[PDB]
Amino acid sequence: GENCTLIDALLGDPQCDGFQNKKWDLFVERSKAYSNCYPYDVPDYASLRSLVASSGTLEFNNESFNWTGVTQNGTSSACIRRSNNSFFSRLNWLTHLNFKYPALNVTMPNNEQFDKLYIWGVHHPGTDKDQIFLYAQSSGRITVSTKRSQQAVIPNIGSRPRIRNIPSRISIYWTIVKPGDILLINSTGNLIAPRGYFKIRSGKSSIMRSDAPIGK
Amino acid sequence: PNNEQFDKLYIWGVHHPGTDKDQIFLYAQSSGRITVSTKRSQQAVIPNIGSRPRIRNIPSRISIYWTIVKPGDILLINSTGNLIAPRGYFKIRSGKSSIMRSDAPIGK
Amino acid sequence: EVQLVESGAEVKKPGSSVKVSCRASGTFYKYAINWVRQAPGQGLEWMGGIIPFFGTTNYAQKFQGRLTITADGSTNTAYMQLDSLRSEDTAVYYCAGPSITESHYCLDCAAKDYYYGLDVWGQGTTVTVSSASTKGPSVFPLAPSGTAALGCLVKDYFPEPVTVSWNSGALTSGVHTFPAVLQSSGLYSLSSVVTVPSSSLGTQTYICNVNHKPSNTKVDKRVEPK
Amino acid sequence: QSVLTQPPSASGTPGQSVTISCSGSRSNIGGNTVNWYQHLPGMAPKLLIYSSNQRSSGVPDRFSGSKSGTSASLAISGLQSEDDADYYCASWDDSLNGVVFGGGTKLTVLGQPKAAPSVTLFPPSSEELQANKATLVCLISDFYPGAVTVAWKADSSPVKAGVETTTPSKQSNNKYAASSYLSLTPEQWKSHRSYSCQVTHEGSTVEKTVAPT
Ligand SMILES: *[C@@H]1O[C@H](CO)[C@@H](O[C@@H]2O[C@H](CO)[C@@H](O[C@@H]3O[C@H](CO[C@H]4O[C@H](CO)[C@@H](O)[C@H](O)[C@@H]4O)[C@@H](O)[C@H](O[C@H]4O[C@H](CO)[C@@H](O)[C@H](O)[C@@H]4O)[C@@H]3O)[C@H](O)[C@H]2NC(C)=O)[C@H](O)[C@H]1NC(C)=O
Ligand SMILES: *[C@@H]1O[C@H](CO)[C@@H](O[C@@H]2O[C@H](CO)[C@@H](O[C@@H]3O[C@H](CO[C@H]4O[C@H](CO)[C@@H](O)[C@H](O)[C@@H]4O)[C@@H](O)[C@H](O[C@H]4O[C@H](CO)[C@@H](O)[C@H](O)[C@@H]4O)[C@@H]3O)[C@H](O)[C@H]2NC(C)=O)[C@H](O)[C@H]1NC(C)=O
Ligand SMILES: *[C@@H]1O[C@H](CO)[C@@H](O[C@@H]2O[C@H](CO)[C@@H](O)[C@H](O)[C@H]2NC(C)=O)[C@H](O)[C@H]1NC(C)=O
Ligand SMILES: *[C@@H]1O[C@H](CO)[C@@H](O[C@@H]2O[C@H](CO)[C@@H](O)[C@H](O)[C@H]2NC(C)=O)[C@H](O)[C@H]1NC(C)=O
Ligand SMILES: *[C@@H]1O[C@H](CO)[C@@H](O[C@@H]2O[C@H](CO)[C@@H](O)[C@H](O)[C@H]2NC(C)=O)[C@H](O)[C@H]1NC(C)=O
Repeated sequence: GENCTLIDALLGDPQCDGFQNKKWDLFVERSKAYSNCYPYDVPDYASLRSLVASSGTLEFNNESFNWTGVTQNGTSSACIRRSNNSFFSRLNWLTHLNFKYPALNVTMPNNEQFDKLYIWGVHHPGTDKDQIFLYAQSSGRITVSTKRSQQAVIPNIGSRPRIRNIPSRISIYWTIVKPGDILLINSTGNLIAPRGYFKIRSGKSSIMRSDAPIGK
Repeated sequence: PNNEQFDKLYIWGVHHPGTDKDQIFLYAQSSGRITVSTKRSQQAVIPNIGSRPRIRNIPSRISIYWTIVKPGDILLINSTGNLIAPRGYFKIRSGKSSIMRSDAPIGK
Repeated sequence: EVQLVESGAEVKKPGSSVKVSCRASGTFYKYAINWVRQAPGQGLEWMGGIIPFFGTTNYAQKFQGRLTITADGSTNTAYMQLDSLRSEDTAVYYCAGPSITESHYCLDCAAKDYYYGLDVWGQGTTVTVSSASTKGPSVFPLAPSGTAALGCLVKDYFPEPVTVSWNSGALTSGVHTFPAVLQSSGLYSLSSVVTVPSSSLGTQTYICNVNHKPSNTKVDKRVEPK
Repeated sequence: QSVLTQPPSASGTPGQSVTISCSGSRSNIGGNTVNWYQHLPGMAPKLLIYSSNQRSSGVPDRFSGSKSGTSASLAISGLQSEDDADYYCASWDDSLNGVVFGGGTKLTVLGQPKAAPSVTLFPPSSEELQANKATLVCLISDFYPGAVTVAWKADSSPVKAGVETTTPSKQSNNKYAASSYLSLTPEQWKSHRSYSCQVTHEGSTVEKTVAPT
């Protein structure tokens, strides 16, 4: 993993771009690892980390979501890629377009024969000023559902202690969609959109924390 | 700020008054809101106004929360009402200590 | 892609305030709208800019406290207001911005990151700062000195424009009417001269016809040797 | 003093080439991209170069921009008459927190031989003298490039007060024109043997003189 945690390689921190779609039997996390993108947290970080470790793959398939109505690909100076302002490779920061953020109601069927792992997030801006500024309305709201699950999140506007000069935060969530099931995203703001899904496998893979060098 | 070399344990709470009358009354506004954060965590709580079964004649409630702050980290409390504030922190140690439920007398 | 159109030319007395508008043909919200001026005989001068998406304004030190820039997204119009005007504020005022787009727009950056080379320009707004109200011209003959030059001096009028013909338009060859000077008085002056054969000074008649529409004044002056 | 320093002038003949330099400091050119603008009489500026070395849409490759250290350059080859213009560099300045421009370079494309100015000087008219004013009128025509300076003298003594001078303007024949005016009291005008209007163009000075008599 070198400088990257599993979660950071997943999300697509620019310095972890080399990790895209790679597989492992054993992923090794170094104590020296650090994030250098937009500051984030993961509710139940340990479980997501765990399920990915066990799946043993970063294979990602891009999908064409219908984000008509909004501006896609929002970026930040806290997340530099090739010397320019960027964002997580696998995530899509949506903002208003022409001062509207229409309520999004976007669908994505799993018509595959395998499960899809979707990684998405909610942005918690540091001020109301940022709120109006990003989403052109005072309060965003996100509902992510399948036939067999639902995850509803209310953005929390407010300052957090600055991380790499950033007082705002993103909260990360995940959703598995079985074949025959459907991903539904209903949002009115603050959605950090997935660009697709990760494939999820089962097998002998795991993760270990260690600072021992790799030998031939 | 935790500018100490040991961890700090902060204990705090949120007050859930029994009526709107109490709400306006305590905090001078209809809806309080509390966000307590550090560099590595955030805990946001919305007060819930409403009657609970009275306890010792009290229909309102307080919910207790805790937050650990590492050295180099900072406690941040953002609130618009209903905050039951900590007066400080507890030191947190590690060792062989535990707890047991028992009604046995203590002997010399 | 977007086109920029500014409000018409303006004239203000010293100490007063002026506001210039800048209407874009579509959304133009993401990048910095800059304001830049040119005083006569001076170089281009950056006054300031705003990154509308943020409302953030940047101003040149020379104008801080007296320049205010606004962006009203709802009508796609930008504005420049400059208070306590002095003669030094006489200039062509342009608004401008970039046709830049990005696959990915920055949401929390330093102001400098939304400023780019300006390839979209307004047509410019002429602002004149003067204590002069509207005034018709005084016109003086310029007597002739192998050709000779004679003409008419059109002094102390305001505002532009003035027109000049010779012999009611019948005389056109050899005519050179010069651009006006903007004087320290705040009034304009120009001259029109005709170059004629010197041999024909004795018999031929030369009358200049000066028209100043803003003051609704017209002047005819016969121009003879002294 | 502009924050960026540019030479006031540059020149070449058709098909030749020129380079125009632009000098700044760590706070500007050193850490920021450079923009270059062309400015023709009467219209808004046009962007030629951005991001120091990239050409704007539709601009031919004979305009090129560069930057190194704390200085930038605009180079122009294959010179044509229409390249005659003022050229400005610009960049962000990190200390001022704003955009700064150089002073401009007047580039002359000598697609016609350098042409000396025709100067005409008029004394005050009798009507004006009777109205207790006096203006001498110095009219300058047919010069190229489009830059002159004007000095005034009472007899042989330099006169600085009461002078009003236009910017040069393009004539219909593509050489340039300008006018200059001197305000005097009638008392001043009649008291000197003569006055002169002195026009300097590319270092060469010609003058016209008038007398009360
Ligand atoms: C609740 O209360 C908290 C705590 O007080 C507030 O948090 C503050 O937020 C402000 C506003 O952004 C912060 O201001 C910034 O401070 C920076 C300090 O960093 C310096 O020191 C570090 C460590 O050595 C260096 O790494 C760094 O390089 C600096 O030397 C400044 O750098 C910032 O200045 C920049 O921004 C301003 C514009 O805001 C520009 O004018 C400057 O030119 C410069 O570019 C900036 O001033 C501050 O740090 C926070 N305080 C603390 C103690 O954390 C919250 O704002 C408040 N929340 C709400 C909702 O009100
Ligand atoms: C939802 O529904 C619940 C249940 O109906 C409501 O709860 C009631 O709240 C009322 C008002 O606060 C309570 O009324 C009070 O009852 C007291 C009796 O409690 C006795 O408890 C034990 C058991 O017998 C005794 O040993 C003890 O000594 C107590 O006497 C009275 O004593 C109170 O009277 C006092 O206050 C009133 C003013 O309010 C004065 O006028 C009197 O002089 C005196 O000082 C009082 O009558 C009631 O007990 C609650 N009901 C129950 C069954 O618990 C919620 O309020 C409701 N929530 C909402 C939001 O609607
Ligand atoms: C992981 O990131 C660290 C920290 O930025 C890198 O360490 C730097 O390495 C360079 C090259 O040797 C040094 O010049 C710097 O002094 C180091 N920076 C710090 C802060 O220690 C490291 O290169 C990265 N590791 C890998 C393998 O990519
Ligand atoms: C938002 O940004 C993404 C990421 O760059 C864009 O994805 C690119 O799209 C082009 C056109 O299909 C592809 O050729 C690239 O391979 C994609 N890049 C990456 C890194 O995946 C996407 O086009 C942008 N969204 C929209 C609709 O503009
Ligand atoms: C989920 O998306 C739907 C559909 O876009 C949203 O419905 C909109 O609600 C707003 C606010 O009341 C209305 O003004 C719009 O007319 C509705 N849009 C459409 C196209 O019908 C809904 O609000 C969203 N729900 C949540 C919880 O975010």
